[PDB]
Amino acid sequence: QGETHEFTAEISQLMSLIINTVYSNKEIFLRELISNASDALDKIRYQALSDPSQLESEPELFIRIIPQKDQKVLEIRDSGIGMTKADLVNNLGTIAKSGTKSFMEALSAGADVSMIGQFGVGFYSLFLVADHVQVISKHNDDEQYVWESNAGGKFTVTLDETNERLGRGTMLRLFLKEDQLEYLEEKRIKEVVKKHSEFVAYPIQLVVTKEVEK
Repeated sequence: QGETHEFTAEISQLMSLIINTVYSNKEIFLRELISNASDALDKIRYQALSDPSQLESEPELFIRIIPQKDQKVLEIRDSGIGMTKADLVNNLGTIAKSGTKSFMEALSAGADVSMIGQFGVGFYSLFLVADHVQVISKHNDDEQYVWESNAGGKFTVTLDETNERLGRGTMLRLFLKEDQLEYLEEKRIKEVVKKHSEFVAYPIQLVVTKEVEK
């Protein structure tokens, strides 16, 4: 049962600018997505200070980076607060009109793309390196859902009957552009994390797949 919705026009505008830009420091996407993961983790930690049972759906607080080399997919998972079905539609497809408009005006004046997070729309920096995204999310109030976008004017939201259970939190699945496959490599990911994400209150875990040889 796929629900199709329309992006706020300005968000569609910004996605087109980002997916097409030749900006040369694309690695900042990972900084922005780790920062958003950290924010989501802050929110569940805040709720858990009042009500520790909110953590029972996934007791550990983490950010986890999972390259899927054969799929040409980079996954970025957190155990933050998650998004309900109603959220995903709102947080990603509709709200942040203000930040997107302000950021585009800043771009026209000369702003560096790397300041995208100062406008609150750093999520959309993922289109620097990906041409398609799935956002899998699980909030304590709700079932697990998948939100999906190709940087065009529409997105879908579907009950998640095909991905691993998250317990609680959000996983972005970035379908990388053909010239951006360096962000599947352990050494490259580590470099970017260490350079840009030193001040993060949660462990940043890197999942690496190695052949056992003798």
